[PDB]
Amino acid sequence: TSKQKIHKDKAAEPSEHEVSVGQAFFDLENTNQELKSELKDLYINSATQIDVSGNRKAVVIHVPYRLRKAFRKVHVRLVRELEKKFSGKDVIFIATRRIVRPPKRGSAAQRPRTRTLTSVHDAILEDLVVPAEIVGKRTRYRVDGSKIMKVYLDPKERNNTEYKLETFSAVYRKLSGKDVVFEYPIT
RNA sequence: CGCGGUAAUUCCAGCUCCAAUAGCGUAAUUUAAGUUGUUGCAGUUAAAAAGCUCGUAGUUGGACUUUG
Ligand SMILES: [K+]
Ligand SMILES: [Mg+2]
Ligand SMILES: [Mg+2]
Ligand SMILES: [Mg+2]
Ligand SMILES: [Mg+2]
Ligand SMILES: [Mg+2]
Ligand SMILES: [Mg+2]
Ligand SMILES: [Mg+2]
Repeated sequence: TSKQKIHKDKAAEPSEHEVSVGQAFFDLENTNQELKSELKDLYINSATQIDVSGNRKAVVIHVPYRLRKAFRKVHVRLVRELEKKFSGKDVIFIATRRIVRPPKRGSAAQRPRTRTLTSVHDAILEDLVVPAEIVGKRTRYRVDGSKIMKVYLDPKERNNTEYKLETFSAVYRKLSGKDVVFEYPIT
């Protein structure tokens, strides 16, 4: 039944790491009374490790879009329970989204704006900094040719994200390929 | 543009000198003309903003969708 917590696209076989994440997810469903009720409906569809720095790993778990709103209500508590099981790792939930390529020249086919690459990358960035809310964005175009984005986070949720700023920057570059640094505006 | 009204560098002549030269002078059009201006002109007082507003055609129209 631990494989009923994973629905990989195309009914593909979960890898050796997804089963560990799924198996760890099943345990919290029954062991933790607080999360008993909520975790029943929730399920994931992928999971991967990303190296951050200093032999540190980050568990990036993708979630069905329809369930992206249910995880938020139990995001703060669930991450605490999964991080202890996955010692020395940070858990990040990102809803799955499709990126439809722009139509060719003179094509009648339409494309919803949410399926655009820019709209998806911005949406991934918002799901990456949960529970922190973005309050500003800056993009600096360096003379050499590279560009770096600076994201301002609400200082209210600073205790739950101050230690993850390195994981956010590393996780976002692999999913988007863009440099990002997070900062808290003075208040 | 001006010269000539009794001491004319300007007219009529001689001399001398100058330019082009087997050629040179005189009587539509291009250049000069950014004096027709697309490149590229003007409109306070020199020529030139309609007394004022609406308004169709015309002309002109913010940003955003695949990057790395
Ligand atoms: K010119
Ligand atoms: Mg005489
Ligand atoms: Mg003369
Ligand atoms: Mg004229
Ligand atoms: Mg003029
Ligand atoms: Mg007058
Ligand atoms: Mg006048
Ligand atoms: Mg436009």
